[PDB]
Amino acid sequence: PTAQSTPLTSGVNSQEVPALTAVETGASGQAVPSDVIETRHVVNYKTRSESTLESFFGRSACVTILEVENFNATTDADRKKQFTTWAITYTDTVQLRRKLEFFTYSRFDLEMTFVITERYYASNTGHARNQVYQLMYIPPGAPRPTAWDDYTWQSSSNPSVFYTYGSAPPRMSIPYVGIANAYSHFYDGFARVPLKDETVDSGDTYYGLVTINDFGTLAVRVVNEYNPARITSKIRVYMKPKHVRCWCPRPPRAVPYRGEGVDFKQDSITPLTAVENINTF
Amino acid sequence: PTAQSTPLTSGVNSQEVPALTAVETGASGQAVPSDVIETRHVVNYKTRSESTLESFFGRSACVTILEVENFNATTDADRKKQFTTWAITYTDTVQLRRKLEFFTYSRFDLEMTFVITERYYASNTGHARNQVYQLMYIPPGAPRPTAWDDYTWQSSSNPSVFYTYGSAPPRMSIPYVGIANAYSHFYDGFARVPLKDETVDSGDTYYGLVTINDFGTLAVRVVNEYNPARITSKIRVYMKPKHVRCWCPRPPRAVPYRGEGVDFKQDSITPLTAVENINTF
Amino acid sequence: PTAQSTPLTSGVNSQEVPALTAVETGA
Amino acid sequence: GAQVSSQKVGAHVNYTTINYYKDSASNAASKLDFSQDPSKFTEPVKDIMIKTAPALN
Amino acid sequence: GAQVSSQKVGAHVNYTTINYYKDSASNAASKLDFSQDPSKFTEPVKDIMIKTAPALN
Amino acid sequence: GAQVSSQKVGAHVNYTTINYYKDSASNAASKLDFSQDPSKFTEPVKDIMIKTAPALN
Amino acid sequence: GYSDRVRQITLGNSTITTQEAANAVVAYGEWPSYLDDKEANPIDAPTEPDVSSNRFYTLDSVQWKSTSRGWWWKLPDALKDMGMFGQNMYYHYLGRSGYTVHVQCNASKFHQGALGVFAIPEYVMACNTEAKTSYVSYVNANPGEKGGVFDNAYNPSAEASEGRKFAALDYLLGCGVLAGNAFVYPHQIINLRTNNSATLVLPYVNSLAIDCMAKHNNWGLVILPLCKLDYAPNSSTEIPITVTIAPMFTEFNGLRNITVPATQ
Amino acid sequence: GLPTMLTPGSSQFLTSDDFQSPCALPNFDVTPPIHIPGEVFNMMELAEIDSMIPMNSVTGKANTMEMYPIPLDDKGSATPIFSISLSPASDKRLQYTMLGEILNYYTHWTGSLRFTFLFCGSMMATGKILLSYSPPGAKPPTTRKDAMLGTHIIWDLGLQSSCTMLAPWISNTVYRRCIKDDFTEGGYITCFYQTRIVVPSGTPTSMFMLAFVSACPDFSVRLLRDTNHISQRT
Amino acid sequence: GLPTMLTPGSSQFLTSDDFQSPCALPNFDVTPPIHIPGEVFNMMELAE
Amino acid sequence: GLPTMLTPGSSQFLTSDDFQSPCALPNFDVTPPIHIPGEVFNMMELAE
Ligand SMILES: CC(=O)N[C@H]1[C@H]([C@H](O)[C@H](O)CO)O[C@@](O)(C(=O)O)C[C@@H]1O
Ligand SMILES: CC(=O)N[C@H]1[C@H]([C@H](O)[C@H](O)CO)O[C@@](O)(C(=O)O)C[C@@H]1O
Ligand SMILES: [Ca+2]
Ligand SMILES: [Ca+2]
Ligand SMILES: [Ca+2]
Ligand SMILES: [Ca+2]
Ligand SMILES: [Ca+2]
Ligand SMILES: [Ca+2]
Ligand SMILES: [Ca+2]
Ligand SMILES: [Ca+2]
Ligand SMILES: [Cl-]
Ligand SMILES: [Cl-]
Ligand SMILES: [Cl-]
Ligand SMILES: [Cl-]
Ligand SMILES: [Cl-]
Ligand SMILES: [Cl-]
Ligand SMILES: [Cl-]
Ligand SMILES: [Cl-]
Ligand SMILES: [Cl-]
Ligand SMILES: [Cl-]
Ligand SMILES: [Cl-]
Ligand SMILES: [Cl-]
Ligand SMILES: [Mg+2]
Repeated sequence: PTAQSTPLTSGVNSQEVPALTAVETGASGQAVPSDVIETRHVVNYKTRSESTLESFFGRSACVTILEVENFNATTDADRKKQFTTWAITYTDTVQLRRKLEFFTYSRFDLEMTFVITERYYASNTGHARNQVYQLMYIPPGAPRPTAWDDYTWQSSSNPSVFYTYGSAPPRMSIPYVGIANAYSHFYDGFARVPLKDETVDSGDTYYGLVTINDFGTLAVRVVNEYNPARITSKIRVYMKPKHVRCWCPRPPRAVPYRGEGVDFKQDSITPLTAVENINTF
Repeated sequence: PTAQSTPLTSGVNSQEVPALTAVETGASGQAVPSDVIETRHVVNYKTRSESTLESFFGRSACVTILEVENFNATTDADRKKQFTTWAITYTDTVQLRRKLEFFTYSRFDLEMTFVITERYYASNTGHARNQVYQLMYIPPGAPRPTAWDDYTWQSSSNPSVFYTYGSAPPRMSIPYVGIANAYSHFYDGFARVPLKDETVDSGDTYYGLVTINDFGTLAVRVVNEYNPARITSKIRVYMKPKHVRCWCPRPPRAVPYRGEGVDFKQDSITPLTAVENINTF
Repeated sequence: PTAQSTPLTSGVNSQEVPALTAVETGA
Repeated sequence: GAQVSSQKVGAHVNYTTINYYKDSASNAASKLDFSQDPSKFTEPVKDIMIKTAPALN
Repeated sequence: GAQVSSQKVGAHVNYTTINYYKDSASNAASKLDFSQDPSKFTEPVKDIMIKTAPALN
Repeated sequence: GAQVSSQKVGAHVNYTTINYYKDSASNAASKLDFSQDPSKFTEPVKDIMIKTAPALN
Repeated sequence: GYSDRVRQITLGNSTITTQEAANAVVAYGEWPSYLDDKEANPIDAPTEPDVSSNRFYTLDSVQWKSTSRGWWWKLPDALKDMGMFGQNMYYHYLGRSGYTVHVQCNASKFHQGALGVFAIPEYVMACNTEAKTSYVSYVNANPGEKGGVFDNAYNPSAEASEGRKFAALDYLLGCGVLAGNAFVYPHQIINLRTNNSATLVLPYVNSLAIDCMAKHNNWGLVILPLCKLDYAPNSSTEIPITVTIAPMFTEFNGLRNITVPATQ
Repeated sequence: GLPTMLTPGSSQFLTSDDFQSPCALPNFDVTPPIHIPGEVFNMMELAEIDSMIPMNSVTGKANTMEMYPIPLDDKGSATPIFSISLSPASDKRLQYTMLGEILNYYTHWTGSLRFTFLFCGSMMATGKILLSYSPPGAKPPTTRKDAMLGTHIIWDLGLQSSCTMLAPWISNTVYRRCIKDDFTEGGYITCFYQTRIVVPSGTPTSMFMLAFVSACPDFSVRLLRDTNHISQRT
Repeated sequence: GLPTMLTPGSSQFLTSDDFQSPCALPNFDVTPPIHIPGEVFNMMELAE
Repeated sequence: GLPTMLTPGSSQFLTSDDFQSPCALPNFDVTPPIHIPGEVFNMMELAE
């Protein structure tokens, strides 16, 4: 299937007036060039292949950067650097988010890919053996780790991936896991109805998708015990929606995001650069 | 299909004179040995397989050498060493360019391959963990990085390849991406028509293909944060045209290039070495 | 094979009493 | 000896298996078995109990 | 269970796919779907509008 | 979708190709094309020139 | 005889006429309908109140002036205290509904102005404090039939507790997108020289078959002056805009005692 | 084992690759689909929807609702009413339309562009307006007598409220680039009073029209890319 | 050898993977099965 | 996985190799071809 070819047409002198319409109806303009000019025949062999939803979304996009370290931790703060937990979301970054938010609802499977990098913290503390990483998906309700070597990492039921530094970026597919019939990118509502004269707090409650979304937690550790040399690591998380369907198009985000909601920032709500004059080519 | 076999022929005494012609016509000489000598029959089983366009161009050729580094950068100049950008072209080198320029127009898909190498800058600063590289193709219009760790590298839509040092040279195919029906290797013209009495500058404008070509930008970084040991890297970029068609042959480049155009250099326009005499075997 | 679908039913006024049982039986 | 079977459906249909090893213990997971008979635990009674009837008559 | 399909054309024609996994979520990208119906957004009107006719009569 | 074709002969005969990718740009080299028509460059003349005849008559 | 400008709509015991319409929109080309057995979720026999609730309810009118920046409502919120629809909504945990929305604004052949009338699924709006995100009170999100107004200035609150309302900034559609692109949503325009009403028929839209109406608004209704009201003899004149909405194909599940939401 | 040999590309992560991968949640039972209104299949469906051009984004009006309405009056000036270049991805006014936003995820575009104008004066206002598209390479038109030599339509104001002017696909290249670029420049769109707007007494003598842009069915885009319209601090 | 190219995921250990692996005790003769009462097929049987 | 064994040559980049590789711009719609005069198929055409 191709885009529209142009038919051979000449001129008209007619009570048929395709150049006029009334957009009050809610219909967009419909006229094409053959309606308002003399056209030659042009066969159009070009296709809209690269603007299908699958093509538009068919990329692994970075959605967050996590940090973990491996060293002999002697304080509570340093013990917490030996592993990390991250609430799974696409709102830490802006690029994939904005593309998804052309739509109100979506349904897709996910390809997740990870890029893991290290550096030496210092050079006077010897070296470090090659590190193995554990990335554990903790669905809502499953126990979250409080230390890098607690019982949760045995991961009898949670899916974990063990990645060996220097090997190919690890990768797995996730099905469409939504508890509704599609994912909602926007939710105009609340998680509960506050009722007349109840004592529950109404002053610090939130609004929208953040009150109802929960895709679980990614927990990451280095499996190795500490070397004399402290190693610091970054884990970049990539998402590619595949087998995609979307519904109910929206205007795209026009101004910077300032969090997980639709809120905007007072110093950043002037996207247009003014033109010198209405007659500026 | 083979090259031409030679038929058995003897001599002639005839008003047929294939030895004479008139090249004023624009025809090259056409006569073959059987026209002007006595020949034996020789069956020719040899083929022109290796001079087809696909065979002539069927090699990955180095087209540029890029440099990137990874270290703790404290100045603007050193921050700019943490990533590099390169306008994609075949004119940084001469060998593939000269071969392509046997032709005026071409159409091909591209195989791109990369060879990535490192060395230690110094030896008194410890060591460095194995590095991951990101090579991002930035099509014209997409935002270009101003730092090695800015938002552009999330690459939601641009294609990126993440390469792990020591792994096989990375490789990808690119379709024929020209906005015309073939690539032009030569363009005898300008990007715009300068008009009578306009105030636009005409003293510093350029000419030819450089005014209209834009294949985007390759951006490269080391993804890892800095180690105590500074690592410097080279990325060699290789191109192989495949599925090749070409049109309108040209004399090949006879003197050194001096830039992206057809210009020549005053001290290098004497390719022939003079012979002692017109009668020198 | 799927989990059980729910049939369209209305009300009853009947000597059939599926709401009562006796779990002493071990059922 | 390739086995072609239905995949578990995703967001939006067959797959192929070949066994490479001579021991069945080497094989991948058993195919989905939807068998069940809850009544051996939920109703292991000698005499049939009709729901609509009295449990004790 | 090999699927043979047309490739997207290049500069100058089929390819083969076998699914290796039991979950469709594991599969590569969905095949090109050229479906479209712009009129549900560009012309979602109750009464048909003929271009050559007046929009309001 | 396997293609079986003749190899280029060596010192002393078929090979098999399967395309793994959905884009033809991903494919290996085009097969040998022995097409040629030197006369479009060596003899691009309007009126036929017979070798044995005078070029100018 | 028949005309794109003249229409009658009857639902239940209520009828609307217009003599200066401009066709009618059926959002996404889909008429509302009841929930099919093959797409159903809650298993209790639903209540389908039909004519008691599926009828035109007329909201309090608002005044269009040369300085108005626009108006918004949410649905089913705007109808929550409307006759038997409101009662059925609050006596049940779950509900679904389509709508016929009829926006009314007449003037004269000497007035000018144009209103964009948009039906927006999941019309999530920005909050009015930069100390928090997504920080809007239930009461401010759900004003009922009075709806709210847009402003052409954004002045977020000094303290988080004072900014728990929408920052309904007109040119960003109250949600960080440019208002000129709102036409991707089902819409009509009331351009005073052409028409005096807009009619939009809306199917139920959600990622679920049925949902909690008291928690979740499925549609926003936005009325924006695209071209300001002007009238030469009196530039400070006001003309009413009246919004009349009928639920359609309403269906409710999970009957219990009545929901009485917080009011402060 | 089966003898194999690794080729270049081995172990790389290309973000536009298209491979299978193991499922982390095997035999998961996805929520059954139901019909939801408004399904979209192609971004070009969205490009065919009219959205408003912020045509009057001058100082004091840019980034306000007043950036959209195009000023008109009954004075019959020979000055153009508006003038804009056919650069739908890169122009300061076109780039933020729905079409412009979609184009900024692509590198190449082709096809015809539809400009639809809605007159929002009173019913008592009459007028004729010339809308023109001049393909590039000549003096940009600043007078009606130059504009009318190009592709154009004369719009008579009346009961039918709206008029559509086409910029038909007229280009040297098969695609234009979604950036400001001399080689793939698109030409000039302008507008002049053909007669003038006329009103009787007791009627506003100044008023507005709205301009919309959308893609035609011959329109397509290529070469996915990141947009310059969204970013974040690092 | 057959030309091959490693993809992302190569060499990872995903704990929910489902691959074949070589048997450490080849040609082992498992104890024949007998019928045992109370076989369970699904955790939902227990939930009922 | 299918048992395999890497042979010599594995991971090398031979510049005259002839392998497939993944496309960086999947489902790209190339500009349709048109007839251009002067097509060349073999360098020996030029040698004549
Ligand atoms: C992350 C970082 O900046 N690390 C730097 C360290 C640490 O600052 C100190 O060793 C801590 O005591 O110092 C170095 O001189 C070193 O050890 O070789 C350079 C190294 O890059
Ligand atoms: C690129 C280069 O030439 N590097 C050289 C360095 C640097 O010049 C200094 O270390 C900079 O201070 O010096 C060496 O003696 C060293 O450190 O072992 C040898 C090394 O090859
Ligand atoms: Ca015509
Ligand atoms: Ca066609
Ligand atoms: Ca002879
Ligand atoms: Ca021969
Ligand atoms: Ca009973
Ligand atoms: Ca018409
Ligand atoms: Ca002769
Ligand atoms: Ca009923
Ligand atoms: Cl463990
Ligand atoms: Cl260890
Ligand atoms: Cl300007
Ligand atoms: Cl990143
Ligand atoms: Cl790092
Ligand atoms: Cl000599
Ligand atoms: Cl109310
Ligand atoms: Cl209360
Ligand atoms: Cl073996
Ligand atoms: Cl301004
Ligand atoms: Cl072999
Ligand atoms: Cl296996
Ligand atoms: Mg009321």
